Amino acid sequence: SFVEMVDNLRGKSGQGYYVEMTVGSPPQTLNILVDTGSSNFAVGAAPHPFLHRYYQRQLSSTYRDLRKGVYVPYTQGKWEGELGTDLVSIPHGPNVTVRANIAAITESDKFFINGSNWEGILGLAYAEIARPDDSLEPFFDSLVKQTHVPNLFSLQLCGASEVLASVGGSMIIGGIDHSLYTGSLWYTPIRREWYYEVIIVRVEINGQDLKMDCKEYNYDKSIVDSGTTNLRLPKKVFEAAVKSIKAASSTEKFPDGFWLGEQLVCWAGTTPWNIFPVISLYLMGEVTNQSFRITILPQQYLRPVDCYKFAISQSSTGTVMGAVIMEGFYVVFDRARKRIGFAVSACHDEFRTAAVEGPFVDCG
Ligand SMILES: N=C(N)NC(=O)Cn1c(-c2ccccc2)ccc1-c1ccccc1
Repeated sequence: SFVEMVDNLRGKSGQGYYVEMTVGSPPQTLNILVDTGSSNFAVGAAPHPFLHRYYQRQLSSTYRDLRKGVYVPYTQGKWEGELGTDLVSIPHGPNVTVRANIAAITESDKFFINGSNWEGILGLAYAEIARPDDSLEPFFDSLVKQTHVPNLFSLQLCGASEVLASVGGSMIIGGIDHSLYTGSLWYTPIRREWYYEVIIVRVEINGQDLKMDCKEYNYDKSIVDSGTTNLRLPKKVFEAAVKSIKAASSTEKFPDGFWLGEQLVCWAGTTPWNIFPVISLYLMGEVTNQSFRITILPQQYLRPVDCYKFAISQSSTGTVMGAVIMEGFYVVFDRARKRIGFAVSACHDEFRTAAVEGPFVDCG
C-alpha cells in the first residue's frame, strides 16, 4: 500500500539490500538482492556453502522448465543455471502474483556472499543486458505486463558479535510515497534503456569544480546501481577526486590502503566528519542546459566497518552511483516517463545535510 511497502528492505552493511519474495507453489520464501544494475531474476536452486536456503523447483506445482540453460561468467566467478518460469510474489510489496522468468542457479563462483542473507538476485534493469540475451523478459517487465501495477518503482536506501551493521530501506513499487522525502523531486533523463544510464555534467569536491571535460564523468557510461556499494569513478575523475579530498582533510593523515578502499580508519564518537568535504554531482536535467546537484556528506562515502572504509573506488566500466550515493536520497525509477528523480530522504549532522538542489545552467 506504499504504506505496506515501507521498510521492506534489509541488509548487512556493504553487502546490499534485499527484499523478501516468494516463488513457486506452495510459496517458497527467499531474500532477494534488489539490483538496478542487472536484469535477471536469478536465485540459488541448488545447495551452496553460503546458502542456508534455496529454490526447489521440485516442490513447485507451478514450476515450468524452459529447457535452455544460462551461463554467466565474469572476471572472478559465474553462475550457471537452467532457465524456467514460475509464480512470484513480494509479500511486502503490491498484492499481486505474476508468472516470471527465473534463472535457477545450480553452479556458482564467488557469486553468493558469506553471511549476507539473500538467496537470489532481482535484476531491475532493462532487457538489453539480460542473460542469455534480450528475449528473456526481466521481472519488472512481466510485473507491469500482467498485473497492472504502474511502470515505476522507488528506492529509499538508508544505511545504518561485532558483525556488519544492519541497514534498512523501502522499495515502493508502482508509485511515489511522499513521506519518504522532503523538498522537491529533480529528474535526470534515462539516456538509454539498458542500465539505468544517466549523465553527470559536473562534479565538485566542495565548491571546487573538478573542471574536467564532462565526457570524463561519463567516460563509457554512468549508472544508478543499487547492487553496487561504492561510488565508482573513471580512473581520471577518481584520482582528481581523492586528491581534492586529501587536500581538504589534511589536518588529519592516513595510509594508502585507506584511499585505495582496502583499509579502515577508526577513531568512538570523536569522528572528524568536518575535515572531509561534501561531493556534489550535477546531473543533466530534463531541459537541455539545466542541471541539478545532489550533495553527499562524508557520512555517506565513509562506510562504517569506530571504524570506516573509504567508499569511493576506481572504475573502468565508467561511473557507478552505488548505495553510498543513493543513501539519504529517495530515488525514483520512473520507467514510464523514462527518467530518474532525486529528493532528500526521510532517511539521513548539524552543519551539513545531503541535498538535492536545482536548477543550474556534449557530455555522454
Ligand atoms: N553490477 C550490478 N549492478 N549487478 C551485478 O553485478 C549482478 N551480478 C551478476 C550478473 C552479471 C551479468 C548479468 C546478470 C548478473 C553476477 C554477480 C552479480 C552480483 C552478485 C551479488 C552482489 C553484487 C553483484
